[PDB]
Amino acid sequence: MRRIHFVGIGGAGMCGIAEVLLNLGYEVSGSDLKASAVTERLEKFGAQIFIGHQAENADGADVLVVSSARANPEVASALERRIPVVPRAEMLAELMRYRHGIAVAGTHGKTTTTSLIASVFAAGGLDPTFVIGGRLNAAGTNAQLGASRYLVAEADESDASFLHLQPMVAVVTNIDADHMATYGGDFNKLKKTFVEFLHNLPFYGLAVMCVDDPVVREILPQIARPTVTYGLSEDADVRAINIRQEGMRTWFTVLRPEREPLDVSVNMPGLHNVLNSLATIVIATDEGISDEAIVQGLSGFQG
Amino acid sequence: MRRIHFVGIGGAGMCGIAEVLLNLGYEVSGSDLKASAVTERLEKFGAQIFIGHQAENADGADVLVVSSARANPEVASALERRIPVVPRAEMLAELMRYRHGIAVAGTHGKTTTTSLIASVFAAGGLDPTFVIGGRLNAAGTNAQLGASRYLVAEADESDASFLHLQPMVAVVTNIDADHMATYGGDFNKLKKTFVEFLHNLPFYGLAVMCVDDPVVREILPQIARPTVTYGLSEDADVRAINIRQEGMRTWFTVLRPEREPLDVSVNMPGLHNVLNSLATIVIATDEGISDEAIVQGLSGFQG
Amino acid sequence: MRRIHFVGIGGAGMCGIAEVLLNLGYEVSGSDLKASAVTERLEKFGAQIFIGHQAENADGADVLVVSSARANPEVASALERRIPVVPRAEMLAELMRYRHGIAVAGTHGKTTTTSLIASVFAAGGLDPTFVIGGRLNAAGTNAQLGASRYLVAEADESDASFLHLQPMVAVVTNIDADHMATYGGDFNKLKKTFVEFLHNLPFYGLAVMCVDDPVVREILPQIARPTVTYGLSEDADVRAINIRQEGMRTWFTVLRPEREPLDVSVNMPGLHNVLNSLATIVIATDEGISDEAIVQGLSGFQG
Amino acid sequence: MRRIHFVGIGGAGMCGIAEVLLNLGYEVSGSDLKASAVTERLEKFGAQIFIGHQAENADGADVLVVSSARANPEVASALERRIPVVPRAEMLAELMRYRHGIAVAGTHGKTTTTSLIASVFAAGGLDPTFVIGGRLNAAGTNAQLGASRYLVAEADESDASFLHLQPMVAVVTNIDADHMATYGGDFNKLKKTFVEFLHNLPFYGLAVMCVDDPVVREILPQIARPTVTYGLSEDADVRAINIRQEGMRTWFTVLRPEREPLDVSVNMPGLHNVLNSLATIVIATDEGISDEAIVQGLSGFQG
Ligand SMILES: Cn1nc(Nc2nc(N[C@@H](COC(=O)NCCN)c3ccccc3)nc3[nH]ncc23)cc1C(C)(C)C
Ligand SMILES: Cn1nc(Nc2nc(N[C@@H](COC(=O)NCCN)c3ccccc3)nc3[nH]ncc23)cc1C(C)(C)C
Ligand SMILES: Cn1nc(Nc2nc(N[C@@H](COC(=O)NCCN)c3ccccc3)nc3[nH]ncc23)cc1C(C)(C)C
Ligand SMILES: Cn1nc(Nc2nc(N[C@@H](COC(=O)NCCN)c3ccccc3)nc3[nH]ncc23)cc1C(C)(C)C
Repeated sequence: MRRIHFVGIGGAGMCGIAEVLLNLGYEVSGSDLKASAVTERLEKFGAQIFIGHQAENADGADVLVVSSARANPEVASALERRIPVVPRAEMLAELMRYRHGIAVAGTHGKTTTTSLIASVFAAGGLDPTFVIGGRLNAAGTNAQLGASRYLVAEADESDASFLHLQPMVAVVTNIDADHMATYGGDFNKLKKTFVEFLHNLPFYGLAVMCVDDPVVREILPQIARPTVTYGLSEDADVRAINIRQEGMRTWFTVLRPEREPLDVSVNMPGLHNVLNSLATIVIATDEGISDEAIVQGLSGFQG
Repeated sequence: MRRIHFVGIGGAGMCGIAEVLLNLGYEVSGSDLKASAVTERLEKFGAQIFIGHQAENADGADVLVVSSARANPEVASALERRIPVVPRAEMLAELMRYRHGIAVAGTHGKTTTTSLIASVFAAGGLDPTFVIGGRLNAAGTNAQLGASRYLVAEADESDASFLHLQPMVAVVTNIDADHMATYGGDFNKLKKTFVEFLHNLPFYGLAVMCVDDPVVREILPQIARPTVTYGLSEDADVRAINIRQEGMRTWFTVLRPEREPLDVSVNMPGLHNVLNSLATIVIATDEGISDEAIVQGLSGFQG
Repeated sequence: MRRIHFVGIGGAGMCGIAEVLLNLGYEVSGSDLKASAVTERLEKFGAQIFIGHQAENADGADVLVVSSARANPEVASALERRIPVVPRAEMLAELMRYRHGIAVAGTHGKTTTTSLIASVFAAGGLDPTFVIGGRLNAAGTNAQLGASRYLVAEADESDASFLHLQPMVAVVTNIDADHMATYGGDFNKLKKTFVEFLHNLPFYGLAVMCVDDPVVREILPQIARPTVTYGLSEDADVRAINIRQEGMRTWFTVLRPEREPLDVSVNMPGLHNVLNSLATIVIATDEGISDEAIVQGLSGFQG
Repeated sequence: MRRIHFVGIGGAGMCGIAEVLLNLGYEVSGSDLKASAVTERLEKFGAQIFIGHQAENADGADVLVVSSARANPEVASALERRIPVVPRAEMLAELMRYRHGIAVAGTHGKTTTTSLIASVFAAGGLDPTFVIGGRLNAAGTNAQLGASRYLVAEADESDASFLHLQPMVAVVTNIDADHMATYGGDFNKLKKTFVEFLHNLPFYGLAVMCVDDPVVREILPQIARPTVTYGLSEDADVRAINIRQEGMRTWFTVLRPEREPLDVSVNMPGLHNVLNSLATIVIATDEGISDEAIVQGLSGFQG
């Protein structure tokens, strides 16, 4: 397959995916009801844009991507012609197969942790593409989305594509019951899904686990993958101690195996943001990012 | 992770995996009770071999691989130091991430279809590594296992690693009830697992589906991946007609989209071996392999 | 080789090379007489910085890079231990082996053509790294130098590394006599060097030749590589017609094989800048860049 | 460029090159006066074969390869259409760009040293493709030529493509005056060409230098590339001592930096074959090949 066709390519969750696929070297086409600066930018980058929906817009497409949600003549034409029609969320999840993917999973804290990771990686000069709220970003980037080696993405356990993400590194911030309905209303089935998620890591991958959560601590011995734990717990690999405040800024000292203690600060209050920073610190440490870029990335994040 | 340690590296299912990891560039060590030509070959290829089991043999290992079978001192030492221990079957499934993987799934016909695929690819000069019965082979190869771009492997729905295979192409020969116990004794759960398996294909991947099976035909509209169907069914993409016998040899004409009809023969009787050949023909055609190599591989496979 | 050591890493021509090697994944160290924001940025990205020159700074280095120009104790230590010491210009030329290299050669017009190419590639979202005056740039980049797939570099026939560049695409704007002394004061030897330079392209490479120059036209039949010619000559593949001025802006229509005529403008006068733009248009066209990015890149270049 | 057309593809020096290009994924066509088993094998592997020479055989070709030397209508058609026509030897030299290239240079000993290297790499399971006498081989291979990661080739200083080889590792066995005519009949110009040859290595490359030759010893300080020296000289990095005979077999002890002494034997007499063996040992050691494979590769080479 070489040509991907987006139905509604100007949508806020669609244009970013099309831009990465252009960056990856694919032929990209898309239709929309109105030309916009979004479709003009995509066209400048090589996308073929159709205004209006008609069956012929899907001619030649190898796969269709359709908006979160079917009588549409492009879709109907693709089905009758046995062209696969994939939902937006699946194509988004698939982008991780082309990059060094960092999946930020857990029921709470994904958005902040993803942003903190992006901020530290940016401070180290790596310009990562990142996914928050289903939207691809690259902060102040001067390039097509997806240009960086790194893709940092929220992994939502309620998303149909959860068990199809192929990350190199995965965080589990915590395991709550918000999305029990996704798994038959059974919290134990939800827990097993996190184990299966972590087993999509390759044996050389890394699982970053918050052991302050008793549910994470419970599934920890089932993860037959390399693991680094973090939290305030005395037995966490990467720990925060001596937590203090100076204004709206929280300071703490981070302990890491075989490293000197490092003082960091973060511009947001609450232990949950200390934990989000610890997760970030584990990932940046494992990736080899300097202490200065870590301090700069955490300290400069607004919110 | 860089050093993989095999406990019982001389085993028939272990030595092949160790050889591929050596071919992939990893540090490989392994212990065994007896030195043999198998451990000498692994040592010639760069493995570090220990005879006898003692805890120190696992020093420095980043991951342990243990036989489909825990009091062992190397295992106990690895657990105490939080080194992941993965079963033989899981490391085997993981090899597909490094290669152009062809997963031959289905309840019946996996062994023959894999062998025919290997035989056709071999005839085209591609020397594939292939997995039948959990043993890695490359036929008459003059090289380390895994040297080819291609890895062709049986994908068994009863294997715990089934949903962790990451193939480029997947066959489903048929869906039977043999392994219902793996899925709570529920055939409908078993069917859903084949759908989830096919969704591990990337959007550019290929699903090769035998539509003569009513169960395969049922799940076909759920496969949101590129698909080629085969069988004797009049509506299959790739079909066999004019089936005849001349000795113990079965002849038939294969019809393929946008190709002229091609006469082939196979040295085994029964419509099930026609179907095994059709699956092979679909995969070889999609890979660009010549008619000559297809004819030669199929006719030259003994049994 | 894994550790590269720069003697005088803070210099304006050294820091850029060190940053790209960091981006490529190498261990990079460097010494300098004074810490500066340049060395602090390099340290943030993973460089090990030494202040002051002492023999031990070179310990562990696999290669040393020294500034354009031996009594230095780091150099002397490396020579005594048979570590290679490569000049800045050679390490710079070597960066092209890791990227899609575009070598802008010719006696005149290298700086402007390199800048125009970078500007058009930037407009297409490709954020190229480019080398003008021996200095690596990525204009308004949010990343380490070298992050882009593309490296656009002046290729100076007076540089000792000229015949060691390994580009994917090479321009020859013109062949003048400025640097005859490099070649024994013999213009015919200088012409032969341009032929040998173009033969460092791979057979899949591209030579972009300005046939308005009679010297380029002379060596053209000797280039056994894919070639696209440009200029005002009636027989050029890519030509400029209908040249006009409106202010300090020059307008013209570009003819390209199998394309519709395209109107462009450039914010600098003179036929030499029409030619610089034609070279840029040939490279952008062959790389697949849209007409809109070409028009925007050329029109937005100040000077 | 994607389609390469061979004029005389069945010739002994052409078919091997076409097979590697097929293995690399290119479209390959070729013409010849007679069908043979050689053209049938190429056709089985995906080559398009034309019988007879007519201009139309060159249609669609991006480059033509012609045997070791124009009235041919395919050549004339290509020249008239500005399709590059490259000689067999230049395309052969270019294959090294796709592989881990080992260039065996020096006036004497190239054929034996190449065969010994290939023999040792084969014993280590690497099935290398190698070039002796302008012919591509892979010994008893079950695969297309070029399938291995490694390409081992004689580098002849009289070959027009000498300074266009892009090896990762280069041997210089000795520098004699046989080919002074290639270099204006000036031995000093010949010496300088070997220096330029070694500078085509990248800074991470390796030069393997026989310092028993005083000419090699003379140019050694000009090689600003990683270097390992070998020979009987007391100051060589890798040395042979205790040379003895047992039958028609020559035994000696090889000393290597930071390794225990290793006894090896070879089936051919003369110090020149000790030197050919030392060169092989340097390359195999640097590539990480086990002592067992070295001993087996050297001991099993017939002659
Ligand atoms: C923006 N933001 N960022 C967060 N980040 C994390 N929050 C949690 N935990 C939550 C409590 O949630 C559980 O403990 N629920 C599972 C019980 N099995 C929490 C709340 C307060 C203090 C400490 C912990 N742990 C984490 N570890 N690493 C990262 C991380 C949390 C939030 C909001 C709740 C404000 C949305
Ligand atoms: C060695 N070998 N190779 C085989 N190959 C295939 N056998 C089947 N089918 C089985 C019947 O099994 C079902 O149909 N069961 C599922 C019902 N939902 C079958 C049996 C006889 C004739 C036709 C089909 N279909 C296929 N398609 N492509 C490949 C393939 C089969 C076997 C043995 C049974 C001898 C072990
Ligand atoms: C900034 N800038 N940019 C330039 N760009 C190019 N200038 C030339 N030619 C030079 C004349 O130089 C020769 O023709 N000398 C070789 C004779 N064998 C030229 C001068 C005036 C008008 C037209 C051509 N041709 C080219 N082709 N593509 C690009 C290109 C030139 C210059 C300066 C001279 C102002 C430094
Ligand atoms: C098959 N075969 N294999 C060979 N291998 C090597 N032969 C040489 N040397 C040649 C003498 O040649 C010079 O010394 N000429 C340069 C003077 N500046 C030589 C001859 C006899 C004993 C020792 C050295 N040195 C080497 N180093 N590594 C490899 C290597 C040589 C030969 C034949 C001559 C029989 C063709």
